[PDB]
Amino acid sequence: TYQRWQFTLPMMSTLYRLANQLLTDLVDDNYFYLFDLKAFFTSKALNMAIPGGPKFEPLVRDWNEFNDINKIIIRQPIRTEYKIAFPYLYNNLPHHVHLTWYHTPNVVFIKTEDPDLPAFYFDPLINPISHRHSVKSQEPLPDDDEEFELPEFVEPFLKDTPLYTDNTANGIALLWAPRPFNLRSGRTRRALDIPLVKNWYREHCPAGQPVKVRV
Amino acid sequence: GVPIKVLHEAEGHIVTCETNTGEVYRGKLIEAEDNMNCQMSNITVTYRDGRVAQLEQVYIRGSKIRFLILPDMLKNAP
Amino acid sequence: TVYEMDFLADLMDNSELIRNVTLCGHLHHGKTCFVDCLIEQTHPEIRTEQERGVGIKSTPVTVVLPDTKGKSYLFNIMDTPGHVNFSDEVTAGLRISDGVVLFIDAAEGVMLNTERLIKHAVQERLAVTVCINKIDRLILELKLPPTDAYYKLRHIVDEVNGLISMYSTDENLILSPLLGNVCFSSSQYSICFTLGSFAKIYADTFGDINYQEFAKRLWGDIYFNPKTRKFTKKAPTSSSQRSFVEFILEPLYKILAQVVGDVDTSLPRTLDELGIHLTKEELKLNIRPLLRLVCKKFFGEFTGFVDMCVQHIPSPKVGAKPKIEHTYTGGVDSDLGEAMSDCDPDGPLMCHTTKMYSTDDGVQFHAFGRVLSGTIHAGQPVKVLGENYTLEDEEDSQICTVGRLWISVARYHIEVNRVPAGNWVLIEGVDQPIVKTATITEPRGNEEAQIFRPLKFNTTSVIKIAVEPVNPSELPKMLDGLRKVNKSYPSLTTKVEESGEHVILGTGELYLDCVMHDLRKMYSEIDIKVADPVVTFCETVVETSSLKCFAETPNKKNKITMIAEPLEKGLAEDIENEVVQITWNRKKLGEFFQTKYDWDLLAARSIWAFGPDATGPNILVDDTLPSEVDKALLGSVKDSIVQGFQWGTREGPLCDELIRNVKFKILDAVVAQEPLHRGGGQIIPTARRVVYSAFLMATPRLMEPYYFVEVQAPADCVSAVYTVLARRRGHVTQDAPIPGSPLYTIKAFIPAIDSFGFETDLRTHTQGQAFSLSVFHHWQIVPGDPLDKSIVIRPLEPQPAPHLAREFMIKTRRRKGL
Amino acid sequence: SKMLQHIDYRMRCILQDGRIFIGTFKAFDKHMNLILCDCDEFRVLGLVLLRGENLVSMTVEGPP
Amino acid sequence: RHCPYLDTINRSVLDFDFEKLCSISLSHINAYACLVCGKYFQGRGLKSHAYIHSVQFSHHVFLNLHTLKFYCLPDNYEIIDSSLEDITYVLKPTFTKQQIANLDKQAKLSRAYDGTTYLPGIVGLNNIKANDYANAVLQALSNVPPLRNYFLEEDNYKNIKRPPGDIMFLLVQRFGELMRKLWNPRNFKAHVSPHEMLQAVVLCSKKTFQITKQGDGVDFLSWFLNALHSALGGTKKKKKTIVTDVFQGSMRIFTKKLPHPDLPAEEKEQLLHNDEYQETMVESTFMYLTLDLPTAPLYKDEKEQLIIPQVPLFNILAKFNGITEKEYKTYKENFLKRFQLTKLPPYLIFCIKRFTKNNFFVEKNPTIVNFPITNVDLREYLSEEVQAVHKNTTYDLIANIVHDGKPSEGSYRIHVLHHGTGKWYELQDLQVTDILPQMITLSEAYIQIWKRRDNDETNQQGA
Amino acid sequence: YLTEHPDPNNENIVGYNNKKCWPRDARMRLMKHDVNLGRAVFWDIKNRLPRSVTTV
Ligand SMILES: Nc1nc2c(ncn2[C@@H]2O[C@H](COP(=O)(O)OP(=O)(O)OP(=O)(O)O)[C@@H](O)[C@H]2O)c(=O)[nH]1
Ligand SMILES: [Mg+2]
Repeated sequence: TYQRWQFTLPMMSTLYRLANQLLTDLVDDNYFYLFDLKAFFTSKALNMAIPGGPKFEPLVRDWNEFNDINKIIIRQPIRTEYKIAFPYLYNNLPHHVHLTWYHTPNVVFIKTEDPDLPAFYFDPLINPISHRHSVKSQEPLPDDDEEFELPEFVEPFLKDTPLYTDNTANGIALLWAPRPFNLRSGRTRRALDIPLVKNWYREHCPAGQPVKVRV
Repeated sequence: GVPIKVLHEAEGHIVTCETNTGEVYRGKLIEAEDNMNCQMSNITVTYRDGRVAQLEQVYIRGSKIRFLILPDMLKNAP
Repeated sequence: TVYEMDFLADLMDNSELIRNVTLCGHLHHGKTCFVDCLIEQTHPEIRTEQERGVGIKSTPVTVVLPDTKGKSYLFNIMDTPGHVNFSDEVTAGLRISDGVVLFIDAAEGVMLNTERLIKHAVQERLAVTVCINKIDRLILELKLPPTDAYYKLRHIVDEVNGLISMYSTDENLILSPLLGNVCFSSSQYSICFTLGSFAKIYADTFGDINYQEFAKRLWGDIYFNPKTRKFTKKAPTSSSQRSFVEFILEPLYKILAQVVGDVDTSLPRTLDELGIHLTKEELKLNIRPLLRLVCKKFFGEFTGFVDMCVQHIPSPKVGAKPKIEHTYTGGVDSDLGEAMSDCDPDGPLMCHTTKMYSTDDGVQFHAFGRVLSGTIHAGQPVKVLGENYTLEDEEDSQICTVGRLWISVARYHIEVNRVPAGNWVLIEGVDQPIVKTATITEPRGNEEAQIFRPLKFNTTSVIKIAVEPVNPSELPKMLDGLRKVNKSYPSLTTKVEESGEHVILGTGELYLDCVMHDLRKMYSEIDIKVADPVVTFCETVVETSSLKCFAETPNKKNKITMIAEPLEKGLAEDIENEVVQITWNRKKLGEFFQTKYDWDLLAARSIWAFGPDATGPNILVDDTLPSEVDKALLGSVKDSIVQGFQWGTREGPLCDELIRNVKFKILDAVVAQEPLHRGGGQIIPTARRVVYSAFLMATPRLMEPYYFVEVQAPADCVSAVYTVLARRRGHVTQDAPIPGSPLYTIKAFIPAIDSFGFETDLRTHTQGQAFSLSVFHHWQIVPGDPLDKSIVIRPLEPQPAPHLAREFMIKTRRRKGL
Repeated sequence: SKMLQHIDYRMRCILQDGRIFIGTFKAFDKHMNLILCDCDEFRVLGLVLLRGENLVSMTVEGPP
Repeated sequence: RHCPYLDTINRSVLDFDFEKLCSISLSHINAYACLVCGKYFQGRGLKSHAYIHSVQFSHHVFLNLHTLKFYCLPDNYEIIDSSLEDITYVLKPTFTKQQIANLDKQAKLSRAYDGTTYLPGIVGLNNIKANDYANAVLQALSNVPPLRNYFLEEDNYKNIKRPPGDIMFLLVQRFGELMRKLWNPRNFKAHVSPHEMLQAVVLCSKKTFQITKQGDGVDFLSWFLNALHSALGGTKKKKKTIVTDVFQGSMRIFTKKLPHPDLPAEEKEQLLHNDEYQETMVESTFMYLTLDLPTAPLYKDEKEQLIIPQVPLFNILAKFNGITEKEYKTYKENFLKRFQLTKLPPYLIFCIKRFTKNNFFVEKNPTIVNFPITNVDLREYLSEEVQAVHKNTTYDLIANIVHDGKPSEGSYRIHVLHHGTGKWYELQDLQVTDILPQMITLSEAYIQIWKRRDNDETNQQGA
Repeated sequence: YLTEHPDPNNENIVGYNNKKCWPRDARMRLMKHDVNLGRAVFWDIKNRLPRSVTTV
C-alpha cells in the first residue's frame, strides 16, 4: 500500500544531503522573525504593506489633538514595522487581531564540515571559560584521601558505550531537518500539494532583480 | 515498599512507636534509616509503671520496635 | 479528584512539608516548559501567550511530588516571565514566595535578567537555589568535550556566587554543587539531577554504597583512582578527568551519543547495561522523542528540584520572621508581628494580596494571595485594606464576604472549603474592593493590623502613552477598561492630566503593546486611538542661582529667601536607595552625610526633608542665623514649607514633571510673630512659588531617561549593531565575547525616546540574529537648554542635538501645561 | 503469586505473643511485613505497620 | 456653627446628576465634590487632586460622594455636625411615610434655589433630544404609588458597610436614587439629568441596555421592568417589596413580587372549536397590553385625517370590547377565539400599536385614539372611567405617553395625572404645562397607565 | 450655558459642525474651551426664539 515509512537514519542523512542544495540554510526559526501569518492578517487589516511582502485589496473601508506637531517629541520615527508589530498601540481600530511576537531562547545549531574525530573537543567560536576567582572553588565533600574507600564492582553506567558513534553526527543532523526528514517514521503523502518551492517562496530580499520577482 | 516509603515519608510528622518491652513513644520522627532505626524529636515515653518521660530526642532501634502508628492521610499506596 | 483533594488538604494542614517556590530566569531559559513537564508527571490526566511564545503573565501552580525519601511534599510554584518588561509579575511572585529558584541557560551563561532577579532576591531576603536548564545544549549543539563541559559548568556557578557575595555583605550562603543548592537539569529531555540525586541513582543501580558521602566528594576538583577505590584528592600525573566528569558527564554524553548517534547498531545493548526495557514501538520513534523517553526512564521522576526545594527552603514556619519586617509596617513588637511569625490558624489570621488574576467573562477577577496567619473559610465576611489605608483611615477600607476559595493547578481551578495560612489561594468576591496590592483582615474584628508595604518596583515606569476612545460617548466604557488593567498589571500606572488626556505609563514596548491588546480584546469593546510613545522627563538644575527671589504670601505676614543648587554626585542615588534616609536620627544621619560626602556638621543639622517621596531626590535645608534665634516658630513654619516644597518638586516649573537632583536651601525666613492661621494657610502656596522662583534663578536643567541594553549577537553582525546604536544617539559601553559559547555581548546605553523601535530595527538589520533587551537604568541631562527663545523649532523636522531640550520642553508643555 | 490474591482484603494477623490483628491488608514485602488499614487489636490501632519477625499466622477473617 | 468656610459654599453650583468621576483623573474611586465650584476630584490624601485643588484653587469644603460625609481641608478632618443637610439631601433625598401623605400637597408647589416653582414628582428632565423615551418610563414608574413609595423610603439598600439583609447592586441603587430625586421637594434646580443613568445602562453590561433602531417608551419600559425584577428579587429584596400584588400577570412568574405583580396582567386567550372539540386556553402574563389599531392606510398620501380618517378615530374605544373575546372575534388565525382579560391588575398599561418597524421608515397608524373620557357625573371631569362592559372593573386614566413627530428624531412627552389638585400635567423637555383632560386625546396617545378603582371598592371599603 | 446643558461625558463637539472643504491645518481646531463656547453661544441664541414661532 506504500504508506507509513520507517527510515534507517543512514538512509535519511544520505538523502538529506543530496537534497541539501534544495534545503534552506538555517535550522532555527528566528530568521523568520517578520515572516508571520498574524503579521499578514494585521497588515491587510491595517492596510499596511511590509516592504517586500504581498499587497492586498483593502478589506472594507481632520484636525485632531493628538496629531498636533508642536506637542510631539520625535527621537525615532514610527516606521511601519512597528505599526504591524504592535497594531493596537501602533494601529487604531484593530479587530480580530492575533498576537505576533515570538521570543525564545536563541537557537544554536552546530554542524562540522570535516568529520575529524566524532565529537568536538572545542567549539568553533572558541569562547574561553577561563574560570577566574579565588582558589578555584574549594570543595569539602566526602573525606577524600581518608575514609573514602569507595565501592568494589561499581563503575559508571555509560562507560562501556562510546561517547560518540559512527552515526552520532548524522543522528544529530536529522534533528534539524525539514519536516519530512526529521522523523524516522513519517506519514506517507501525496504529490497533490505540488512543490517544495516554499523555502524559495520564503526569500526576503534577494537583490539584483526586476520587480517581476517582487510580484 | 510500605515500610520504606511510609518510614522515610513519616519524617517530620507525628507518629507513635511501641517498643517490644511495652514502651510507647509518640512524636515527630526526624529520619528513618533503611535498617528501620529511627530518630524522633520531642517524643513522650510512657513506661509500664505509668511514668511519662518527655525526651527532647530519642533514637529507637529497628529490631526494638514492635509496631508503628503512621499518620492518617498519606499515600504510599491506596 | 476527591482522593487527591483529601491528600492535598492534609498536606496543607501540616504547613511544614509545603514550601512556597518562585522561580525567575532570563527569557527563554525554560521555566515554563519545566513547569509543564512537572504538571504532566503529577497529573497524567492531560485534558495571547501561546501564540506569542513569550510568557506575558505569572502563573501559580500547586503540586505534590514525592522526594527521594518518599515523604509527600506540597509545593506552591509561581512561574514568572523571563522578559524584563514583565518583571513586575516576577516581583509579585517573589514577594508571595518564601524562596526563589533561579534558572540559567547553560549555553547563554549569565544574562541581564538573571542578575536583576538575583539582586532582587538578595534585597528581599529570600533563599536562593539555582537550576541550570538546557544542560544538553553543550553536548548536542555546542559539542563541547566532557572536560570542557565541566569547566563551563564551574564558571556559571562561580559567577552566580560572586553576584550573591556582592549583593549581601554577609556570606550566609554560597551556591555550589556540593551544597545541593544548584541542580543540573534539562527541561526538554526530562533529566533533572543533582550530585545527591545522581549519587542516589548510582546507589540504586549498584550494591548499597552510602550516597551522601559519595556525593560530597563527587563534584569539584576530586579525582577518583580506580586502583585507589575510594575518592581522593587528585594525585595522578597521567590524568583522569575530575570525578564529576568520570561519574556524571561521561555517562551522560554516552547515553545521548548512543541514542542520537546510533540507535540501531548498539543502542539496545547499552540499554541492557542500563537495565531499561524498551518496546519495539518505542524504539521506532524519532530521535528527540526517543531520547526523551530513554532519559526519563533512566533519570526517574524529576527528583533533584524537589530535593533542593525541601532541603534549602525555610517554608511557612521560618517564613514571616525574615518576611514580616520588610512586609509589615509595624514590623512586629507587641501583637501582630508576633502572631504572624507563629503562622498558626489562630486569632488575626491574615491575608496578603499581591496579584489579580483576570477572568475572561467579566471585569471582576479572582485575587491571589498568601495566607499569612490563621485560616479562611468560604462565606466568611472579610475586611479589605487598601495600600492607602493606614492605622485610623476607615473611609478607604471596605468589607465583603468571601464567595469561594480556589487552589490553583496550572490553569485549573480546584474549589476548596478552607485554607490554612502559608498556602496560596484564589479569593472570589474581593475583586471590586481591592486595587493592585491588598491586605485582607478579620472582618469587623477589633484586630488592627498595619498594611504590608506595597510592592516596590525594580524598574521605574517611564514610557507614556496617551489614550482616547474614537467615539467620545464611549468614554466611560474606556475608563472602566482602564480600571481593569490597573488591577491586572502591577506597575501599570494610569493618570488623568489637566488637559484630560488619559495616560498610561509602562516599562517598555512589549509591555505597553500587550497591555493595549489585552484591554482592547478583553476589557473594553470600544475602539481605542493611541498617541505615539513619549518618555517622561525629570527636571534638574545645572547651576546655583546668583539671586534668590523672596516672595511674601497673600497676606504679607512672612517672606522666604531660598536658593537652589544641584546635589552632589553621589547623593541623590543614595537618598533614594534609603542609605541616608530620613528615618535615621539627626545626629546619626547628619554625621553619616558629612562623612560620606564631606558634609558640613552645621549643614547636616539643617537638613529637614527629602521632598517629593519619603525617599526622594530633592533635599530641603535651613541655614540662617535668625532661625536659631527663634526656633519654636521656625520648626512649624519649616514643616509647612517642607509640605509646599514637596508639592513643588513633583509637579515641576517647566513641563510639570518631577524635579530631580536638586537641593533647596533656605537663607532668610520671614514670619510675622503670632501669625496664627495667616502663616498656616498662606505659607504653603507661597512656598511652592518660592521653590519655582529659585528654580528659575538657579540655572536650567536638562533631563531624559536612558535604557541599558544588552545585545546578544554573532561576530559578523557586531558592526551592524554598532551602526544602529550610532544612528540613534546610543553609545556603547562594552563589547566582549561570551565565555564557553559563540557570540558577543554588546552592552550599550540609549536614550529612551530614541529607543522606540530599536529592538525591531536591530533584528531586521541583522537578519534575526541579534537580539536586544532593554531596561530603564539611568537619568541624564539633555543637551538642549530648558529655556531658549532664540531657538526656532521646525514643526515636523527632527531637531539637532544642540537644542533638543527646547523642542522637548515646548512640545511637552503644549501637550498639557500650556 | 499468592500475595496478589490477598491484596486489598481484610486478613487476620497473629503475632508471637498471642495478639491478633484484624485489618485490611494493603502492602507487604519480601520480609513479610504487613501494613494493615483500620486494624483493631484484641484499642483501635487504625493505620499501623507490623513487623514480620514476630509474625505467626495470617488468616482471612472476612471478604475483602 | 460657623466653620467659617461654610460661607464659601455655593449651593447654586452643585449638581449630583453627573457621572461620579474625578474631572482630572477619570477615576470613580473616592470621588469628592468641591462644594465651592461643584467639580469632582478624587481625594482626601496629600497628592490627591481634591487636596491639591483645595490649596491651588482655595476651596476647602468637600463632600464624599460615596460615603455620606463632609470634609474641611487643609488639615483633612470630617465636619462632624452637618448643616449641609440641604446639600446631602440634594445628593441623596430621604423620606419618612408622613412626607408622602403629608400636605395633601398632592404635589405642593416647591421652590428651587432660583425660586422657580414646580410640583414635586412632576418635573421634567434635560436632554430630552437624546433620552426623552427614558424620561417617560422613569416618570411612569415613579408615579405608580407602591413602586414609588418602596424606593422613596427603602433607605437600607446599598451602603458600603451595610448589614447582610440589604444589598442589591449598582443598577438598583442608581434607579432608586433617580426616583428619590424626581420626588424631591427641595431640588436646587427644577429639573434633573438622567443622562449618566442611561449611559451606565448601556456601558455597564450587567445591563445590556442594548436596544437600538427602535428604542421607545414601550421597549425601554419592558427592559426596565424585566431588569428590576431580576435585580431586586426574592429574598434578595426585589420581589417582596416589588409587590406581587399590584398587578399579577397571573399566569407565570411572580418575580420581583413588584413587577410581576405590579406590572403584569393575564390575558387568558381561549381557542375554541365547535362540535365537542374543547380547544385550549392560554393564560399569559403581560406587563403591557398591546392594543392593535385598525388598518390605517400608511402607504397612502393624504390631507390626512378629516380628508382621509380622523373622526371615527375610535375604531378603538374599548376597541376589542374584550379584545378578541367579546363581540368582534374576527380571529383570523384559527377556528374560534375569545381573548379574556382574566387578571386585572392594580395598574393596567396600554400600548397603542403605532407602528410596524418591520417596514421602511414608518408611515405610522395615525388613526386618532379617542378615550379622553369625560364622564364622572360631576362631569366635565375628564372621567376617563373605563368600566368592563361584560363584568365591571373600573379604572381611571393616570398617564399618557404622547408621540410627537419632530423632523429630526421622534419625540416622546409624558402626561401624568395629579389626583389631589385634579390637574393633568404634561412634561416636555424640562418644560411643564397643565392640560385639559378632555383634550388629552387630541395628541397621539402611545402609552397609558390606568389605575384600578373598584379594586378601590375593595379598598374604597378597605380604605 | 454649562448649567443649562451639563454633561459628564462632554460629548458636545461629537456633533459640532465644521468645514470638511478645507485642509486639516486650515479647518477649525477642536477644544473644550472652544467647543463649549461654541455650544454655549448657539444655546444662548436658540433660547431667544419661541418654538411656536421658529427654531434653530
Ligand atoms: N536546549 C533545551 N531547550 C529547551 C529545553 N526546554 C525548553 N527549551 C527551549 O527554551 C525555550 C523557552 O522555553 P520555555 O519553557 O517555553 O520558556 P518559559 O520560561 O516557559 O517562558 P519565558 O519565561 O517567557 O521564557 C523554548 O524555545 C524551548 O524549546 C531543554 O531542556 N533544552
Ligand atoms: Mg513562561
